[PDB]
Amino acid sequence: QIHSRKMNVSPDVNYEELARCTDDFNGAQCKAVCVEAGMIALRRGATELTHEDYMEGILEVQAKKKANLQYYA
Amino acid sequence: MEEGGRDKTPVQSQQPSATAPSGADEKSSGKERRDAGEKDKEQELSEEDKQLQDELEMLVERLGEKDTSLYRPALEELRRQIRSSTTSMTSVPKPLKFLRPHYGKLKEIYENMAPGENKCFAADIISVLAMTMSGERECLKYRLVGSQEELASWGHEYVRHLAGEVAKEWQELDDAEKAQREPLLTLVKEIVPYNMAHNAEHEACDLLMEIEQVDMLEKDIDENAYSKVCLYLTSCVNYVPEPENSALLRCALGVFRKFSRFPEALRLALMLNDMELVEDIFTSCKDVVVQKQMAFMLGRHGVFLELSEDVEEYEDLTEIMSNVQLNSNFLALARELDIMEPKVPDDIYKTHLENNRFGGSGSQVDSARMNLASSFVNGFVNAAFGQDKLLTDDGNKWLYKNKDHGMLSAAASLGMILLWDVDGGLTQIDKYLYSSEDYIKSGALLACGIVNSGVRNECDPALALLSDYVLHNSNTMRLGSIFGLGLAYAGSNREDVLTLLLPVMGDSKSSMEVAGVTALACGMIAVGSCNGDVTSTILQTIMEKSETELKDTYARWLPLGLGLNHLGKGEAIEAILAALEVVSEPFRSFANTLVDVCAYAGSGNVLKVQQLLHICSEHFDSKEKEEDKDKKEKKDKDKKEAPADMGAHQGVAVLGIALIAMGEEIGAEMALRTFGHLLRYGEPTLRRAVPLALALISVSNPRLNILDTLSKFSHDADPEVSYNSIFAMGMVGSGTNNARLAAMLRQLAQYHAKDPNNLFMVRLAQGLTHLGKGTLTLCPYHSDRQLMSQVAVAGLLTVLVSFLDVRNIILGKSHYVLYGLVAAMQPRMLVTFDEELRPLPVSVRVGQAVDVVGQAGKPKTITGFQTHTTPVLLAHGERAELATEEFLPVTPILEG
Amino acid sequence: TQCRLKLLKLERIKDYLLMEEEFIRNQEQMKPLEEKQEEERSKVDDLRGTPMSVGTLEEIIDDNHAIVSTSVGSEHYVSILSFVDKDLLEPGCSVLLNHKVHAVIGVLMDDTDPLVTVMKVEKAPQETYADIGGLDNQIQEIKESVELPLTHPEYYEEMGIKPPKGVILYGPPGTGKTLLAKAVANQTSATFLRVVGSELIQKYLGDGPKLVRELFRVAEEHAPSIVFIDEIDAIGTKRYDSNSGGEREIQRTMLELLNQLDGFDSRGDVKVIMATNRIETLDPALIRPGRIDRKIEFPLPDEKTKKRIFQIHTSRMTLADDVTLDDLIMAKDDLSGADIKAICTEAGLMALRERRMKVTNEDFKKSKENVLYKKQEGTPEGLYL
Amino acid sequence: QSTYSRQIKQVEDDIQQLLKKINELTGIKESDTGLAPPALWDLAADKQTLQSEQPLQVARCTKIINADSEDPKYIINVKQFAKFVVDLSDQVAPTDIEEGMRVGVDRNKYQIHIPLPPKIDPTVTMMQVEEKPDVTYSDVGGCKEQIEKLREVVETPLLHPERFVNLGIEPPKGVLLFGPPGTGKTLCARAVANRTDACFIPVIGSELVQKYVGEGARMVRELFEMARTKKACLIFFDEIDAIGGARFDDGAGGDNEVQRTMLELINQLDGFDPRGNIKVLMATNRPDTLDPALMRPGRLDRKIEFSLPDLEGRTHIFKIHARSMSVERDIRFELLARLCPNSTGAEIRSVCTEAGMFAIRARRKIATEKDFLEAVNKVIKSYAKFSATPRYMTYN
Amino acid sequence: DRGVNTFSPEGRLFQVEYAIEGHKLGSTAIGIQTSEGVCLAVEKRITSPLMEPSSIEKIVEIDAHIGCAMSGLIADAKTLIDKARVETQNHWFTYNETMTVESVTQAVSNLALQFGEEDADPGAMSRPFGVALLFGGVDEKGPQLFHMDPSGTFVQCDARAIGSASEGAQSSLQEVYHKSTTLKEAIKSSLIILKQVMEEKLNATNIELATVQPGQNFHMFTKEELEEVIKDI
Amino acid sequence: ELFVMAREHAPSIIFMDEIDSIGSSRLEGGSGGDSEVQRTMLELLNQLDGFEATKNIK
Repeated sequence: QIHSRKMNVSPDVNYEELARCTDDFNGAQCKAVCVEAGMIALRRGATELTHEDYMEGILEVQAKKKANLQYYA
Repeated sequence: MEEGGRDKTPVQSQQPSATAPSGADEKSSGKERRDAGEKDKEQELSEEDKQLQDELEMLVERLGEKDTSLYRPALEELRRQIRSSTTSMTSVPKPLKFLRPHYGKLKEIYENMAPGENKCFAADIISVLAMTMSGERECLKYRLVGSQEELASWGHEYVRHLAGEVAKEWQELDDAEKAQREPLLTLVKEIVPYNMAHNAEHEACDLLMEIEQVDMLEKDIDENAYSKVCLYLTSCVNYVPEPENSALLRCALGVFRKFSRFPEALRLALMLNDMELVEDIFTSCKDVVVQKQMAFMLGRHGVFLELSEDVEEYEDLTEIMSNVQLNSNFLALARELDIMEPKVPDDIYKTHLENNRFGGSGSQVDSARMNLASSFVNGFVNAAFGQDKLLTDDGNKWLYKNKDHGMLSAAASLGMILLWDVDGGLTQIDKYLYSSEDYIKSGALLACGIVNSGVRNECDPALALLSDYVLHNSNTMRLGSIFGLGLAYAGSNREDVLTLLLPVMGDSKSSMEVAGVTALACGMIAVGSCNGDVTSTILQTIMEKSETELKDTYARWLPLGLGLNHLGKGEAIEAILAALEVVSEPFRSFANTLVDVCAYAGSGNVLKVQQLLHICSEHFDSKEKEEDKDKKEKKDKDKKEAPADMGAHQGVAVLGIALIAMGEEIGAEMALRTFGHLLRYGEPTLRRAVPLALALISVSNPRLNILDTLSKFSHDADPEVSYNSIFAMGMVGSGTNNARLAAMLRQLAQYHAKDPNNLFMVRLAQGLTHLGKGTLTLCPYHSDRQLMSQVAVAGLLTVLVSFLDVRNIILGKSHYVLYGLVAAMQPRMLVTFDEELRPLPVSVRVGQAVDVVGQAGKPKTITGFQTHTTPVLLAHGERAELATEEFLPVTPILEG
Repeated sequence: TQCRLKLLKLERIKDYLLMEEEFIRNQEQMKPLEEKQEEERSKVDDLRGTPMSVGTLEEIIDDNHAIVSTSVGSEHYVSILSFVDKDLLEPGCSVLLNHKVHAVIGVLMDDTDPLVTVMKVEKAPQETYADIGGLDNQIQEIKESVELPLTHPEYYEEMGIKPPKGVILYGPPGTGKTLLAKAVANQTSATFLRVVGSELIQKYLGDGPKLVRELFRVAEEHAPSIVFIDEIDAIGTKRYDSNSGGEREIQRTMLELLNQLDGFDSRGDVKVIMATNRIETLDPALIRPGRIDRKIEFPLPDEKTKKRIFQIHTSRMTLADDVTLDDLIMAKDDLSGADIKAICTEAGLMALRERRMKVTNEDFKKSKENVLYKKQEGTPEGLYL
Repeated sequence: QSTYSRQIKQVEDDIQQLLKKINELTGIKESDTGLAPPALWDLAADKQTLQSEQPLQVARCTKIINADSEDPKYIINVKQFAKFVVDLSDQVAPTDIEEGMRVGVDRNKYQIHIPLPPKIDPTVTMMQVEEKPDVTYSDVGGCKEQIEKLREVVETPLLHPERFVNLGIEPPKGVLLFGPPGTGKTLCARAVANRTDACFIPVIGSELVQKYVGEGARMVRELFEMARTKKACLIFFDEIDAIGGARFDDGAGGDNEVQRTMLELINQLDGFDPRGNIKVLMATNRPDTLDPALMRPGRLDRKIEFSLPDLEGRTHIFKIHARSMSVERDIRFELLARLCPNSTGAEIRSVCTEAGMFAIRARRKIATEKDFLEAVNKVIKSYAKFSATPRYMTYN
Repeated sequence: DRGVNTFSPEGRLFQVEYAIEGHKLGSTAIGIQTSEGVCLAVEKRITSPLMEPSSIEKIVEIDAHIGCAMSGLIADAKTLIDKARVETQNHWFTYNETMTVESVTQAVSNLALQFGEEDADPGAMSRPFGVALLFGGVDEKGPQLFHMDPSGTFVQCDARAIGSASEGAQSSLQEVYHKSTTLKEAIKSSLIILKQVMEEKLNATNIELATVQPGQNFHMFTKEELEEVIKDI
Repeated sequence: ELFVMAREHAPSIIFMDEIDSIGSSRLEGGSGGDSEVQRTMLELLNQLDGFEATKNIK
């Protein structure tokens, strides 16, 4: 709620809403995903945020070395 | 050794076979030597053929190994055998065959021993052998390039052979086109460009260009190899005199203008000094390559790139001539015409002012020597063109207040500050031209010459305005007008400019003493083009010296003009000389002597020899004194020769001052004073050291005026690195105060050096190569030898007018902005094999914006991996563009 | 080619003659060099005087000052003396300071350390090239990697790759891995620096990575170079527990060599030939492809390769018909190059015990037993075969 | 010509004889003078010589307590570690010297002329530093998926903080780059560094460890701070298991010297202060040695794993490398890469390098099929077993 | 140290990640399913033609109406196929219908991953398979081709290629094959791709061909028919 | 550096000592601290200058 005032946050998903499906996460984690979600959006050239920017955000935190979710389909 | 291998049938002998030609073979050595002579050819012909195949095979096997112990003695022993009598005499087919591996054997010796003797000997054998074999050398090289393996050693060896052909010791045109040079250029860029440069093999490369462009693009750097051929060619003056090289540069210039890489062509036209050549460089690019691309564009772009001296377009031989060819070139008549007009190159300079800011803090303060001091200072802070506009607009303080010669001096320096205005500076000069005494109007005229060059290109010319002005009955106004004329044209050949010089200063009887500068202005037009050949300048100088040599200023200027009018050519001087003889005096005998020196001048070894038989260290009265300093400088020559010869010139420049001091004691003070300008003309490879060393000492020695001369070069690259140097100089000047007269010279020095940040640097180089000519450096250069420089002479001396244009980035596909554009930097350099000195187009990405520099900027290149392209204009940013040539007619490299 | 030699010569003639001409002539005529030229010579010479303290130039500061640390136990932020240049003091070189008031009089010394002396090793070997027989293929591989880009770097850097560097020498130990680096080094004519991998970890704390920097820096300056690093296998195999630097020391050393090699440094002309036992006992940080393009695995030396090496040693040894080469080679199995060397060295030694200066078939037969046991020993192996 | 040749041999003796006259005038050896910049500097220089400004002894000011007898005094502790109470030489004000700031004092007359620049005491760290290097962009594989992810965090605030404030997003801090040797943590970092065109200081931690415990720690804090002050700085910390190792002791050894420095780095990145907009990148050789303080978001917002370059990455490294090279184009560059097993980035490139070498060896203007097959069959067998990755990956 | 049985910091298993790259060292499997049969082409993976083609097996009959071609780590594959033969046959035996290609595929996919150095014994795995199989056969519904990979994903395929470059083998398919096409083109479309995915030549001793078709069992191509198909590129 | 200096005062003996009661805390791991010193010395000693076929430092 404090964060939404400063930068845009999508109707589609809020970190609170996101947490329910997943599990618990720490407060630094919640702000970091959020800044990162904006980062994709800034890069595109939009001030608006989408749901994809946040989901991409979870993926941005994880490690990668074979980048495939069609083997982990 | 290990006898037998191939002359033995068992399975085992294959190992000794590689080794064996080092000591001796059973029959294989003998096949070419013993067996061929002793027996008759036809009986022998069956055996030799079988064995021939096996020697070929051994060559391939030796390349398989990496060892030199097995490579070198093995091929050497085989040679001797071939030489004896399988050279041309066996038959029609058999000599072609024997000759094919013979070439291979030869390369290693040619390449390895470097000496002059070895060099000539190999050419003798190679040429006769080439003719008989008739083209087998070409297949041989190509097979070797393919191979399966070879040695690193061999890489150097195969190119070296191409040099035997170029000499033509037994050739004259038969196999004087390729030894398969093309793959050979690609692999290695080293010995092969020298061979090409001398042969005139360089013609074939245009036909080959279509294939080569792929390799030049992203795969290799074939581009480096051709730029090298050009280095060797210009260097050839130093190697062997100017008359010998002159024929050569003409044939080299035609192949390069036809080639896609335009800067190389541009350098050579600039050296020859001819009207015909310039129009061809402009037109040829467009015609050879019909595709729009860069090709149409390269003609204009090369003229803008050319930076040697003066204002827009610079040389200005080229500006008049490129019209008529303009209509034919047809990118569009309306647009091409507008780009060529100096009105478009003026606008961009306006933007650079903003960046530079005010530097002005100088005196404009009234009364005394300070009023005279003020006028030179206002320009000197913002040298070339900067934000000095406020001060220039203000008429009242500086211009009007001066008295006598001071008024002419005040007006004359004004034009140089107003430099590169279409108009609005012209409004300003015209307003003075009408007002006040004769001194204001005449002074106004040099200044007029400067601003009006802005609207030209054969529509409303600079010539048009100046033509009315010259007519003036008063000596002073007419002088200032011709001086103004000379300044605009710089070094051109044109019917009108020559015609205005023909009657003017038709007497040695003149009221003022600055009448002599007429002769200089005329002298300037002659160099940097086809000579002026004006009668007034030649005839008058001998009469002037006979009435008077009492005025040190007057006496000096007329023979200085004579020595410059003759420069540019040897041939032309003969017509004017022929006239002079009609009037005979003792004075004339000396005039004649100067013509010998003038024709011979610019040679790399002739000129040097002449200086034992000198006109320094002699006075015949004081006749000898006037030109003796001029000879010693060799200043044209120093600029003219390659980047490689600059390293040498740094000693030469100093050497010439030393020479004057030794010869003539009085001449010693003068020599030091010339020095500051000598370096300015020279634009040496390393600029930092020389002026600073001089700068401190020049306070102690009589005539503080040396220090003023020093300051012109001394600021070097404008303050980033120079911040320490410009601050220290200014302090040395300001620190010592002993008189108002001394203060003023030192005050000129302080203020010149002290230039605000990011400003146009001291240059007469091209900004790819330190190649060029100077006929604008000449206007101070001449007046820096006048014994105890007057107020009147100071005025002539003040103008810069030669410094950089702000655009050092894309001209491209029609851009002409200062607005940023990306560039690539190579942290890992390989190249020192490009004359211009641009490292690989494989690129690592970095940010936008290349702005004026003097020295450095060599690793700075333009990206050519972002969408894969190769630079036509070899990029450094000094006055080198970040522009590329690709198939497409629009830059795939988009503005940052 | 010849014409070029004249151009190069052209710069150099002017440099000696000009310096000579100017110094003497210009003090004589007017006031150019004159009072100023004497003044620099004299002032520096007087200030320097007796004594001068030696210091080392740590850093140069842009404001006519420098950080010199002096060999008197005090550091100084000196002021430059009139007529001495700040920018002629190399960070490689130590500078001389006047010891009364600290200002840089000048550089008469660059000074020297025992630290330099380790990296620089001069080779003039008893066995060299054409003193090795057999295993001919293995030498050709080394050369394509080391010799060919080092001699002619121009194509190799130009094509787009970084130049292929070095070789890794592994397989059965004893093949003659050490002889090979020294022999190839003479042919290429590269400055041969030898430094042990175990020598880099030592008691001293923080000296360990500094030394590795020096090893690379010196190799680079020398110009064509090969660094043969003998027994590098050593850092990995042992966690020494005898250094006060500890496990910390081993870590920090291991990274620095990687940094100096390529890294962000990306030094060129420096080939490293690595001698190891095996590269399966070597540390996994160090090993990785693409710093060393080619790896060579020697086969077990056969009976055939062995004869050629022995003929050379027989030539170096006392000559007789009592030298019986074949018998010793045959008896032995498919085993190292080293043994051929060991049989010859033990045979001479053995002679001295007898009070004989002769090396005969008897010394050799006795030598065969000891060499064979020590190296690998055939009587275990005969059961398994 | 013959005359000219004689001079080649001669010039060497001629320079040696002349050598005392060269030395005085140009520089080095007897009477070192440059003649070009110390000449210009000479008038300013005379002021310093006259004064006791030589010596001006290395020190740092502890506290600026003024006291009586000579009024303007400062309490200084020299870098060799003993304190002097000193005086002010008139040439600056007492304002110029400030507590904690580096200052110059004489040794013969103890007094401040000009204060010494603060915090530039490491020379060792500077040794390694090359600003903006990179082998060439072509070996990278150009734009990989790996490069693009790295730019969002890294490039973008340095280039424009304006866009960050506008949207209202906090600016990032840390990117942790990890993988066993040769997966290119440093190669990618150099590529982004050049692009952003921020000043670039990369440093190995192994020189910010020196002498005993605590000296290395002083070097790390001062360096970091200095960079932080500087607007638009990018610091790529190269290979830290030398200021980045495990935290323990067992009381038969101890990791301490390493941990003092590591902890000093970690502390400094965000700070106990909000954060700056100056970026830190850490390259680590183990993901197994890291303590949680380093891992917190705002000193490490997203973890990016450059370990064993991705499925897309293996083919891009070969083709972009192949593009640059003169090679055959009837072979599928991707087939050669695909053959490569579990390839580290260094390993993919190893094929290209070995392939090209054979081609150079021949001296062809391309390459042939044979050069590629010998290279690739060799790489799959031997190199892969002998990579960094089998041993390291299981551990990690 | 920790296992290969542990998760990576990516949140994916270490051992499964390694297995796919392992496939790429070896043989290829190309199966094209047409409505006139399912064809399997696989490389014998030779060093010389002087290697008898009398009884090199890598396309083996699972059932007499289902064939299987293998790709990847060839050694690991030999035991997976031998095993696959008994389980399909237990199913054939009980149901007494002609087995469906999809039932054989699902059954073998759970055996791929049972790995672990705990909760496993000698008959269970301690490593994941890195064998990707192509099961091709004709059933009651008609011709079907199924792809199995180490992650157990089973999918219906009309053309699937996996090989030495898995990626490589597939990119060529798009280019040559088109949905509805004859049997004779289907065999040919495999020989053109086969080369692309191999780094090795077209020899009759280096390719192996088998067709399973309506009303017709798994057939092994002989030297003459191996040549007919080599001719068709 | 030691070999050189030892050469100046030739013949010399570099001595290495184990008794395993002094330096008993340097016997583990690498298996003797004295062993590292030996390994390094012999290897450089093997070839430097013309000193492989001459010996005066043991």
